[PDB]
Amino acid sequence: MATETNYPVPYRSKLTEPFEPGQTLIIKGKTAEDSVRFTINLHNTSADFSGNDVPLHISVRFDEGKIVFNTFSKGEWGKEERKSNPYKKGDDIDIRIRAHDSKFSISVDQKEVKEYEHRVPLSSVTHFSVDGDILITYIHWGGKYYPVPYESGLAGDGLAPGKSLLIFATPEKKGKRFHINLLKKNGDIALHFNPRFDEKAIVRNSLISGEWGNEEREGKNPLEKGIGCDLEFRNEEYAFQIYVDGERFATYAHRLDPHDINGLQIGGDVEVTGIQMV
Repeated sequence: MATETNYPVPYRSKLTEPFEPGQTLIIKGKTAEDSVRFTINLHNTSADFSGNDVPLHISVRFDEGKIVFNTFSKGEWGKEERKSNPYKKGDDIDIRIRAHDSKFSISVDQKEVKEYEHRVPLSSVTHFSVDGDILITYIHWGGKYYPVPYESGLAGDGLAPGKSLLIFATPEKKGKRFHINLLKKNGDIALHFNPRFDEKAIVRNSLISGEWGNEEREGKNPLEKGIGCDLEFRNEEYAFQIYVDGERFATYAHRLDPHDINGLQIGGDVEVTGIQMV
């Protein structure tokens, strides 16, 4: 009888619109030493049909040590496709499903481990459910195919104090570095976040009147080439709180007045899959 606070299993959710290419479904949670398996299903039937048509069925098994993928259509399960389960009976799981026009790309712990070709229409995916021996801690879907270099304004309030900008990205396998700029109307950059793999460091700096300031670097640099990451920039009272994959990576004293930060740029050797302002 886990706390209904988190996502109670069985967890049944309905998408706003059908799952589109470029969108990602993220499922995070915890398992116990007694968990045998849990499932993730991309369902159909807006009329709520528990087990009607299932474009993609994911079964991670600690008893079999494998992750199973299959499709249910025309009232029948099809042929299974298997992959090794980086298992870990007990401890956190991070599974992400990204839709593309010819298949689903599934990543475990932000590492691409499976390409599942569509067998039935992706557009039939109108729901998703999670069940089994798992304690769901986080679920989220969205994103799109973001072109990089990327550049856009931020809604209206922009990244104002008390708000946080979440960016899901994947540094390129053969990339050297990439950057993210949080700018102001005149072109000044309140925050330049520049992961440089060749320097094994993440450079943070500000561009004021065309002149770069003092470089703040050195730190864990928890990023890895080819491995997806969750970047979060929380604009607080005295400084930006920079989170990387759940943990605070650094703090950056405001050098420019917060407020009016409504410019965003992303460049370098990186793939961007999600951007949300909370």
